[PDB]
Amino acid sequence: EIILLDYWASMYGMRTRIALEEKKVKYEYREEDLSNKSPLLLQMNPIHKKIPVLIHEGKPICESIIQVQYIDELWPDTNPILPSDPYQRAQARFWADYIDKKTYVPCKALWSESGEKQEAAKIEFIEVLKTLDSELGDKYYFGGNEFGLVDIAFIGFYSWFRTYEEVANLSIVLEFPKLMAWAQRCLKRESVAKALPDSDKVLKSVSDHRKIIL
Amino acid sequence: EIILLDYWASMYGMRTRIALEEKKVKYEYREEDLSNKSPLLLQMNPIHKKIPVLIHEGKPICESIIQVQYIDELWPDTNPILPSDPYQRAQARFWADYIDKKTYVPCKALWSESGEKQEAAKIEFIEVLKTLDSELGDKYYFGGNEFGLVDIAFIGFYSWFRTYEEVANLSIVLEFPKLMAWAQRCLKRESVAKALPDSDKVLKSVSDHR
Ligand SMILES: N[C@@H](CCC(=O)N[C@@H](CS)C(=O)NCC(=O)O)C(=O)O
Ligand SMILES: N[C@@H](CCC(=O)N[C@@H](CS)C(=O)NCC(=O)O)C(=O)O
Ligand SMILES: [Mg+2]
Repeated sequence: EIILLDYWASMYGMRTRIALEEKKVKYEYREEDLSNKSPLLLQMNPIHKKIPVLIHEGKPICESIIQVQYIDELWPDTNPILPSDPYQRAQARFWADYIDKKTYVPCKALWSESGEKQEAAKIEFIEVLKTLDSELGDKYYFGGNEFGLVDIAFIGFYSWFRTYEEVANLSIVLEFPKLMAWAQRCLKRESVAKALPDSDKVLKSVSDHRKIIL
Repeated sequence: EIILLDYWASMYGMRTRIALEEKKVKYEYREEDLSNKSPLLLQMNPIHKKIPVLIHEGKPICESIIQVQYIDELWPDTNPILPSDPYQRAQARFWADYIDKKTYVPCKALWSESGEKQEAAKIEFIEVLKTLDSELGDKYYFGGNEFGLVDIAFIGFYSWFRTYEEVANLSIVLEFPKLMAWAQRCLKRESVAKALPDSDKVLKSVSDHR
């Protein structure tokens, strides 16, 4: 038995969705209302009270990148996610960590803030895009020739690019064509296609929030 | 060849020192002046420009918990650090992540700030202590019956406890005896004994800065 507590537009939740589908395991997806969190969510992640929460045979695993590695280590022979080489594996972990650290606050402020905080966030996220663009280089994936951990770690953000462009006056699509091509590559995988919500859906939800709350 | 670029009182660098010694590998330690970073440091960690940086056969590995896992995966049979069970491994990673996330800002502010910011930091770090104390519970180690990843992730902070008590007016030693006993346990390992600097030395270094 596998349960995933998640939020549809969560790029972190999307990672675990993708990892589960890469392994072709069946699981129960449960949508959480983050303004009205379930007893199960609070019981299973008392420390952070965040989604995604992966519940396997009744036991909780928290933090999306830790969940992906957990899923990979349980089913290593089906669509291996992490490299087998320790050095390459260390590098994949580094770049997933980089994404987590650099996007957590700015990407929240991109859609939830205006004024000075949003401005700061724009600068930081553009810096992330430039850095990831440089790291990707001319490879098909962050993982080189094949879809890997860092691809999983960032692809969910693609579903937000249009939102960031519209609500934060960013230019992403025309400025980072290698990243757009990479995203198009990843989207051909059924795991990714299933996990990522429609970009217009995200945009509509975020603009609604900004109208009503701001 | 293994080079470690580090700063002696860095609790993060201490993790990698410990992991290397757990595996009994020889390596070159290089002390970095963090106010005057070496060209090697800037070349090898251009993204964060932080220590510890582990350089193996000329190739850099950054972030201490990632370095520890790298070292564990290179030499898995000598004093294994991470659990072999995937779920237990996930939990070890979770608690090392918890420590990284909750200590990064407060522990810097404990000695570098005053007023409202230091007060906030004290509140946050005591919460970390209480949470880890609860997680440790009655086990000998965070890793259970044996020294493991989370023990490595936190043990370096012990060498700063006296500093926090003195410069932030915190009470740690008298308030968290299970954590004190745990640290005594860890200190019996040669890796930990080598890595952790004297508590008064750390305090002196911070007092100069303040
Ligand atoms: N580091 C976490 C971040 C997860 C996260 O931020 N989840 C958000 C949804 S996108 C959340 O649950 N927020 C709930 C809250 O903070 O109240 C991970 O990688 O899983
Ligand atoms: N997340 C990093 C943190 C390492 C870190 O913060 N290192 C400090 C020394 S304790 C540093 O290099 N500071 C550089 C500076 O102050 O510019 C890790 O775990 O290795
Ligand atoms: Mg062990």
